Amino acid sequence: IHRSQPWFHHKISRDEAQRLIIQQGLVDGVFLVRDSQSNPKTFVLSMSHGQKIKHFQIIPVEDDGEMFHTLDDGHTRFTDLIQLVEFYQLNKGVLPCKLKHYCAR
Amino acid sequence: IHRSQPWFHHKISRDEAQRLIIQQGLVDGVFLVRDSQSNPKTFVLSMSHGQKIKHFQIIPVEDDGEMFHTLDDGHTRFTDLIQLVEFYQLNKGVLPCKLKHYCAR
Repeated sequence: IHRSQPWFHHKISRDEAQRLIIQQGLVDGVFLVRDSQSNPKTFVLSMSHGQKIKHFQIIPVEDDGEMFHTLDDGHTRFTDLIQLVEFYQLNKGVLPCKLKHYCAR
Repeated sequence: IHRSQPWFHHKISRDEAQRLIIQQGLVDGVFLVRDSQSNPKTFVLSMSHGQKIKHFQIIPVEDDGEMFHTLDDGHTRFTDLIQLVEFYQLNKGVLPCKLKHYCAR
């Protein structure tokens, strides 16, 4: 379902993701989400902050027969990537800063 | 937009909200959201926990020309009530427990 979102970049490499973020001038909050390069399939949040690029693995966690997505070891859970992104666009949580400007697909 | 959600009860009184929650057997997590009885219009989250009913005011807060909704003095912000509810259904935050079972409209 997240495949339709403008901030999701279907399977680009880490280097490619970094190139894009870097070419935005390393402004805090620039970001994008992409598919994991490793298997099983999880997801990765790539963003810039403090003139550096940070990657956060988005993993699936279970609880009472249900699976959720998280990037802070389950302390903050989400049903899908859309809910997770829109949450982090307004609240930084464990992130160095909020998700302010997504890279264009 | 939240007006369509099954957990939102358009303008019922506090007593009515408590009657409904109480008649569910005071199970932790039972809840509902309703319009504020006071003006200006804000919103109220009514839920049961520990055999008691708790009401949390959902207020609007501003930041950089934008308005958000919150129930913890802006520490956790949301664009609308739907995002706020779906977040609290999975994460308790400052609430005594998660929003588990909404009362039927």
